[PDB]
Amino acid sequence: ASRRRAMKSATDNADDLIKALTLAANRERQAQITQEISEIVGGANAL
Amino acid sequence: TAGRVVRITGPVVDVEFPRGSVPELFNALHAEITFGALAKTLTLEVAQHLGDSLVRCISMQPTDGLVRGVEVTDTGASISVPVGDGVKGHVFNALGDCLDDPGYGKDFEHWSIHRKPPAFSDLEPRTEMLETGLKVVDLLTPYVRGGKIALFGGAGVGKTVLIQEMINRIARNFGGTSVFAGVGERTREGNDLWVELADANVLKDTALVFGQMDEPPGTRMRVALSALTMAEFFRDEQGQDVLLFIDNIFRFTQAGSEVSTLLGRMPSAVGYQPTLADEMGELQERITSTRGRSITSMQAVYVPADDYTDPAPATTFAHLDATTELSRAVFSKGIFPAVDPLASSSTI
Amino acid sequence: TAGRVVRITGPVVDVEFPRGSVPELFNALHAEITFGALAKTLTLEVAQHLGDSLVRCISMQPTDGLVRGVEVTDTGASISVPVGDGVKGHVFNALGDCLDDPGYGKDFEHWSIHRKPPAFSDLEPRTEMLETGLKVVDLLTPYVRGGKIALFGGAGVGKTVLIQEMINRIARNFGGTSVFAGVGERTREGNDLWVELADANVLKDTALVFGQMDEPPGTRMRVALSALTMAEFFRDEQGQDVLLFIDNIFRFTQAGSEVSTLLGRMPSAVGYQPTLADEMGELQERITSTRGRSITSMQAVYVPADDYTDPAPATTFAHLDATTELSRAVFSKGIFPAVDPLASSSTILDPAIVGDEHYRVAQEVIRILQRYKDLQDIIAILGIDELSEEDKQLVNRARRIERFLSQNMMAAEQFTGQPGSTVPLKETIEAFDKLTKGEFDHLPEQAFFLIGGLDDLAKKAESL
Amino acid sequence: EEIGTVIDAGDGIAHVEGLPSVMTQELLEFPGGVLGVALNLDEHSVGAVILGEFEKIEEGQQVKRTGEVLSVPVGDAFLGRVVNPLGQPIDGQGDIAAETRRALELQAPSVVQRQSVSEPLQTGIKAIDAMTPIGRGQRQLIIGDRKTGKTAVCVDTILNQREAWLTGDPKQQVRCVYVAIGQKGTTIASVKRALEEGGAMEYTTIVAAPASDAAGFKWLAPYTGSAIGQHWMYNGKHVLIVFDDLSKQADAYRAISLLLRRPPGREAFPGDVFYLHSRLLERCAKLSDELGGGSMTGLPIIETKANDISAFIPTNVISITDGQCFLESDLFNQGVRPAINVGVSVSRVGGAAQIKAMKEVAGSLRLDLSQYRELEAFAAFADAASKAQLDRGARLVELLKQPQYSPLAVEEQVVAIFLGTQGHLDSVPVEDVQRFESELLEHVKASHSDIFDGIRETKKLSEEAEEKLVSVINEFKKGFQASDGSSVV
Amino acid sequence: YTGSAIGQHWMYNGKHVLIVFDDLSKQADAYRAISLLLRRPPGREAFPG
Amino acid sequence: YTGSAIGQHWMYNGKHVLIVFDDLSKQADAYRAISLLLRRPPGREAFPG
Amino acid sequence: DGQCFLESDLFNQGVRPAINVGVSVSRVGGAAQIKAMKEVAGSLRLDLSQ
Ligand SMILES: Nc1ncnc2c1ncn2[C@@H]1O[C@H](COP(=O)(O)OP(=O)(O)OP(=O)(O)O)[C@@H](O)[C@H]1O
Ligand SMILES: Nc1ncnc2c1ncn2[C@@H]1O[C@H](COP(=O)(O)OP(=O)(O)O)[C@@H](O)[C@H]1O
Ligand SMILES: [Mg+2]
Ligand SMILES: [Mg+2]
Repeated sequence: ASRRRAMKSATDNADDLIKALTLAANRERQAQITQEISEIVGGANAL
Repeated sequence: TAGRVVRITGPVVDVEFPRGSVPELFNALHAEITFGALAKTLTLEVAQHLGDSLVRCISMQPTDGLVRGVEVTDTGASISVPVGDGVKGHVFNALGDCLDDPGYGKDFEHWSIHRKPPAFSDLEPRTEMLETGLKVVDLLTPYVRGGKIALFGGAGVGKTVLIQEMINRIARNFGGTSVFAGVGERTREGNDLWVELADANVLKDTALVFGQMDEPPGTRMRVALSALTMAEFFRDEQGQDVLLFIDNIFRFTQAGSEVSTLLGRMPSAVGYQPTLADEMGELQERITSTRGRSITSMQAVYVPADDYTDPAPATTFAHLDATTELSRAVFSKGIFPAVDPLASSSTI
Repeated sequence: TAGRVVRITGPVVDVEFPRGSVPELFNALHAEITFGALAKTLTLEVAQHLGDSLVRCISMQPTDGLVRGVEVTDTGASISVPVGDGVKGHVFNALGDCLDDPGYGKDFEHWSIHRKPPAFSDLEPRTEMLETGLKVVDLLTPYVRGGKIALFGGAGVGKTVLIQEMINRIARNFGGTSVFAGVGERTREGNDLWVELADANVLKDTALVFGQMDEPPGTRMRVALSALTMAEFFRDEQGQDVLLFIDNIFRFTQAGSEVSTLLGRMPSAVGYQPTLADEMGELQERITSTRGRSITSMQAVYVPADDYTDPAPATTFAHLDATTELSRAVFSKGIFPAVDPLASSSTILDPAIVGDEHYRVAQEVIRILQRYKDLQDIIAILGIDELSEEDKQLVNRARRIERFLSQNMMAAEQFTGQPGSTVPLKETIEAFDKLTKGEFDHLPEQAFFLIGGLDDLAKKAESL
Repeated sequence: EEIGTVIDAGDGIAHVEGLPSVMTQELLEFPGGVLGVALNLDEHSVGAVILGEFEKIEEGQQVKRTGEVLSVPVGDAFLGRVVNPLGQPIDGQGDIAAETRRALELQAPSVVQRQSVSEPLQTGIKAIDAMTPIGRGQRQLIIGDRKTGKTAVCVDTILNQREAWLTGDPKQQVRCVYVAIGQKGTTIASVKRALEEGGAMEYTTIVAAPASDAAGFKWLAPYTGSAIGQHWMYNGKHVLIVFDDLSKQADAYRAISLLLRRPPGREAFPGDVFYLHSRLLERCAKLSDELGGGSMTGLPIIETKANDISAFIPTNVISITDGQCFLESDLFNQGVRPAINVGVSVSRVGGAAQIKAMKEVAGSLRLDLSQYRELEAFAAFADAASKAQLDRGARLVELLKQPQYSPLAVEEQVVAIFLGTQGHLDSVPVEDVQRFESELLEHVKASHSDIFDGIRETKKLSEEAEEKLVSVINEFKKGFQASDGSSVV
Repeated sequence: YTGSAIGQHWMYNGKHVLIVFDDLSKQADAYRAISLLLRRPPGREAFPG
Repeated sequence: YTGSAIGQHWMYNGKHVLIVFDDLSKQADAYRAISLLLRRPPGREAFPG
Repeated sequence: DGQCFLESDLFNQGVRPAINVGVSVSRVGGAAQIKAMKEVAGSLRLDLSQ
């Protein structure tokens, strides 16, 4: 019984960690996209 | 009194005009291609004044075969579309030409598409719950007269059945009409939908407008504008409720961004035009409820890889009122009207 | 003799001069606004040359209501600050005139604000153990008498309370003259500080200079120079101990970035300007103590968007000798000092200077904290059951040490209403030695929370 | 007679030639009746950005100057009116006659002109007055995410001033200003109707900027929103102002800057946003006795995505402002309508201006709430003392729930706080608490209404009054019945 | 383009044709290069309009 | 460069030398700043060619 | 022709040199060393990495 309870708690602890990691990855990807597009447009219009 | 073409790079075109005759913004012009086998006429709209009698404009159909120094004429008025009680039961394009029968509707009455939303005083400080014969949706996610309803998750679970259900329900219970607009359409899907509707005997009391997926940018906005023009004409003069079906709200924004990039203005965060919010606000505030009449609407949306924080869905969700979800398990269980009650919610 | 304004695009102004009368690269010019509602007299500082007897300049006042073709005149010398003995006990702005009495201080002797740093020969390293009644600073990052100290913070992390604590701890017993500067803050704390020093009987000794966030960026780059001129005069001639307080240098960096963008120059990276490090070093190399003169300085810096990788704080980081950092996580944990031990360092921490007693205790403490931080992930995902006995006890005493490291504040009487305390160093050393050896295993965790001395901890032990 | 002509007509920007004598930020007239502002000058041309509608203007048009700096009309007739940011009556209710003009760009008072804040500003939401005291002249921040119910808080705060207005004392009367940037017209109509229902519309002025307009109005709304309050400042009155959302105008400023060809910074945001936000939030001040006194209490609202408090704009605003209040959508979905997280919400300046009776009727509820939170966190997987503590915490948490509108006054607020804090309702089941907490109050309004008089006069609770009300509630709990509730006896 | 042009002649004569494109990413790269060589405003990833 | 020149001069007479560089990142940033002040196009991540 | 990597984690851990044997190499290798050191030392780097 204790094993059942602990394993359930472990799953309920893992899911939200997955969600937070997904959010962080998404914001990082958006920041990267903005960074390279800004760099390329600046290099292009610097001429 | 007639201009000339100076630059022809890309879809964009630069036009030179005599002094004192430069057309205003959002004005129509015609230019005819007569060289080679591929002969046709093109329509252009004024996009920006460059000064010194130079006007930058965007084409509507491909600019292949054009020659420098050709002659061009201006209509003098904005893009016009024919409206009336006889326009239903016929397929139309963005420019108003009737694909089913050319020359149709030439004697109708034409209206412009750039129109102002109503005044502040005409707004009604009330929320009226729109009711229908479906007990599936009334108990959990009630609809709102004049609001917006989100629908996504088709996946071939029978959303066309829902569309025709709404069409016949508004035809019978409320004595209304229906207008369907396609922004990016696969030709086979549109043809199949037309055939199915013809077999269902509901082409009457239903107008259809299509914009093909393979088309130069510029149509993907004007199709929605024309559909809204027809819908508001039905609402006002006839004084009878209408329902607007608009699909593919997503690549409307992509077409706008594409045009903005073509004009050459600097982009914004995550590569978007800097004025998307104003355009989406104009389109959303186009519809409203007044004089006891209303325009409800159902829209299909597509999230960019499940990132709800992307600018496009974030801007879109600022105007929705209710969400409907199409599930792929309830119908496998045998429940023919497919919904996901747990995944659907309403603010009402 | 007289110039013409040719273009006004905001704070920056371009002016043309007749042949032979172009001014120097640093100078002051005057102009006037003749409109009835906003009549003023504005001062311009020359910034750069453009050829054809045309020069680009910045302004110290808002440019609203100005029209092209107005007349400008040249002073012939850089801007000046009224400096001398007795200016203490008053508040001033960037230009120099007193806020209370407009005519006060007009007769004093005036200096310049642009001065070369001292020669290399007179520089001399110094290491002295400054003492403040705080556990975290004494144990981990001891301060120095003649060095420069910095406080790195985020947003809403409690740094201002730390500044009030430091001024209360140090300014009481100081025999010298102190000086405070404000760069881009909000006036509420200005009034709070004024009224709090009014009844502290110390305002007579200190002079204040204020530049706030409501002013244009042009004025947000000069108050530091004015305060530095005051400190330089008090240090060079009178030969007295000098103390300096500076807040939000990051605002100075932001103002520099904005004015650079307005001037017109290709941005460097992450939307910044070239030669930021040159300006930073040029400012930071004047706060030095020679072999026969002394000066101490404490500064506050704000981390934008909680990004420690940003160039603006990264460049300034290698000009200090004792730094402290605050974290959002510890703030959420409930530790009000909110100092992270693993990201703060001091140069004088070595057995030669501090001694052999502190070194081993500090090393053991940092090792325990590092091990706990390493194991925290597996702790979070599953729990504490999977670990071995020794790791379990290490985690337990690591939690005890972390909770104990917080101390009851002195300036929190406005909020908590619980009087603070100060602790001698030897008591801290003995308490931490006992904690590392682990003689407080059976005590509950809640006792180790804002207690100060270990005697109060023993008293609170039976309170539960 | 100084007339110019347009050389180039961009989308949102125009360029005018000629017109030598023109002031900075001067107002320009166009043949279509639209107005522009000039911000960049040159030896050859002058740039300008158009306000309102711009599709009318085009190349070759005639331009005339007005000879006045950027200014807004202001008077005392604006009470109970609806207006656009420029200053024309948007509604057809009639015309407005002003008394003077006010420039938008005026410097804030210096450090010597300020004054400490000591006068409390009451609000109907009992869940924050006991939790996070507020005082007039002190700024506060409301931050959250979509669909959490914050405009309701704003309108309740606006509505709560009915008694103060009806008192008639000029020192007690408080005016109000409301602004709306990029909002749907239906919401504006609904909030106007709701204010009209409460009879508070006469002493309020609302500035409307719809979501379908150009960027200029979204940029200029806060300036003209605060100018009227600034004018009323120097006559000794007290002013309250609410900013519907600052993110939208920041986005509009980013759009106009990008249209003006300026290099960007972080996520295309220029570095000038901090300057303008600082200007707006520093215009407010608590004047001293020399100038006459007054207040400019402002309550801006900021929305966040997925509870991103570590973003750019939220951190900037948090740094600028004094305090903040946080709304959690997860708690909102649980039916807790006044969903404010006590964990991070805090005020620094508040507490001195709070009523002493209010300060002593609520005995450190913060530690009790945090203890209840940690206790339920521990008991999630799993002691009589702990059971009693969690029961008391549950009762206290459920007490703070409030229905829509119904702004409570100070007397019943402190009465309910005393009832909860003392330890009452321990035997009362939670399900029947709400109605109970109302009905008893109504009886107190009927019998023994003199108790409220003492609180109104001396602003403290006396021994005789408290024992009398204790006896009254002891004689009332037996008179109330529930499906599963019985008197403690 | 020439592959589809070849196929269309048979496809307009009641005959069934199957056409395979080995790759399309390289086509996009070639178009991007030829656009960048002359003056073309670049969007995301320097791709042309 | 001056340290390198001194080392070379002591090299060519047959001696042995050892040179220590404080940091190369700072001089790289100085080069970036001086190049960027001059009107030259920026390179990858703001570092010129 | 060779790199030495110092990480703050090892310095904190209690290793005063604070160098990791995983990613530290030398092109010349045993050629530079005196022969006696070459026989005494052996392949200690590989054993440490293992
Ligand atoms: N105290 C309350 N009692 C009852 N209902 C409430 C209460 N507070 C909020 N609500 C309900 O919650 C919703 C609040 O909508 P509201 O317009 O205030 O949203 P919001 O979070 O301010 O966001 P937005 O500005 O996007 O609309 C409404 O449906 C309202 O009826
Ligand atoms: N030791 C403490 N005791 C009580 N409150 C504290 C303490 N430290 C910080 N705070 C809280 O943190 C806030 C400090 O904000 P702060 O970080 O100084 O703002 P800013 O960064 O703008 O200067 C105060 O409102 C205060 O309530
Ligand atoms: Mg702080
Ligand atoms: Mg709302």
